[PDB]
Amino acid sequence: EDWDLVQTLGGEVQLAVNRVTEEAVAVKIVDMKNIKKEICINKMLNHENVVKFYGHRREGNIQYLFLEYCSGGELFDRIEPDIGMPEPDAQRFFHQLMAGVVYLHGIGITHRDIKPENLLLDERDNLKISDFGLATVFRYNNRERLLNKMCGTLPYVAPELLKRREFHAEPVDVWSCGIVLTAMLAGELPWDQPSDSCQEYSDWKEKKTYLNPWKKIDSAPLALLHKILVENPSARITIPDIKKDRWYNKPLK
Ligand SMILES: CCCC[C@H](Sc1nc2ccccc2c(=O)n1-c1cccc(Cl)c1)C(=O)N1CCC[C@]2(CCCNC2)C1
Repeated sequence: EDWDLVQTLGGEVQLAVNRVTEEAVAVKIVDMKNIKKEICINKMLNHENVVKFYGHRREGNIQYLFLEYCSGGELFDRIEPDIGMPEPDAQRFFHQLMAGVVYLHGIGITHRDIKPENLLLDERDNLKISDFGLATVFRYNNRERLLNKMCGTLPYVAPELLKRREFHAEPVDVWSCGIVLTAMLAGELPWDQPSDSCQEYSDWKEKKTYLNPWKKIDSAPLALLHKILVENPSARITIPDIKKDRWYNKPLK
């Protein structure tokens, strides 16, 4: 037995390999010099579309998180700039993304930073939601708490987060999944940020779909995107309804 730190995956994250079994695991080194909540949240998780948590180890000042190694890399690296990826592949990743998000929201957890860098792939190209450093509990004892903290990455963040003092957690993760779908299908992010001062975002609200990235997207998935990227979070489509959408259920090969 004994693990070797073979290389840098991305503190930092190193790839550890068992000297006997040759089994691998990602080790996240968190120089505490987030983390507490991240370990806590990780302990509650167990789902095939969420990066597995093996355990942790303080060992002084460097906190060590032991996480599932995803040999396929980041979804981010499967997206060709300006092109996207084949629709069938994007749909399968999107189905898997919704499976992971339904699970998280089911146990009252919001990820808050969904984007392709945080969606990793295993050996069989199964999507795994990664990094719970920004995650939080939005439901406890069956009572929902509204969020107010600015968390996320601008291009993927929901507009309410920039405009409202308080907002529901779930539609924010739905929105970020819609920007991920756009990136998969167009190899392009639609706007720097979702604010009226951003020309691209204003054009979308005025339905100028003849512009990029929308023009590269087929009408069926674009119809789903019209339901997800709705400014008013109360009017935005919910996950159960996304799962009933026409494109979501279209057979593709
Ligand atoms: C068409 C080729 C350009 C594609 C780039 S892709 C991109 N832009 C980013 C811009 C800001 C932050 C992160 C990214 C990023 O991760 N990607 C990125 C790169 C590769 C893969 C992935 Cl998933 C993301 C893009 O969408 N924009 C940069 C150029 C101008 C924008 C303005 C908004 C309207 N679309 C074009 C945004």
